[PDB]
Amino acid sequence: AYTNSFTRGVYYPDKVFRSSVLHSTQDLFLPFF
Amino acid sequence: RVVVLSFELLHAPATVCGPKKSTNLVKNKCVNFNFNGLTGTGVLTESNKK
Ligand SMILES: *[C@@H]1O[C@H](CO)[C@@H](O)[C@H](O)[C@H]1NC(C)=O
Repeated sequence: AYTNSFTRGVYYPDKVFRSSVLHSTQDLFLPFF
Repeated sequence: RVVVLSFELLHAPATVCGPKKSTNLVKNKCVNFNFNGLTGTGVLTESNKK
């Protein structure tokens, strides 16, 4: 059996607090869907 | 005999700090601060961030 990863597999890339900002990172994440 | 000391520079709560003694903290004044080795100058105020 298989399923569709429904918006999963994203983790906090580091330990820095950020707010009200969009931050771009490249690392090993599970792709959406 | 060789020992290599690998340092993770700061990104998380620090636990291994040098013999430099801490000082008291003064708020709402322009100060030259050093927090866990990260240095800079500015005024420290209370905040409501989490
Ligand atoms: C898993 O992926 C394949 C190819 O993308 C697809 O044909 C299959 O139906 C998927 N599994 C399910 C349960 O949909």
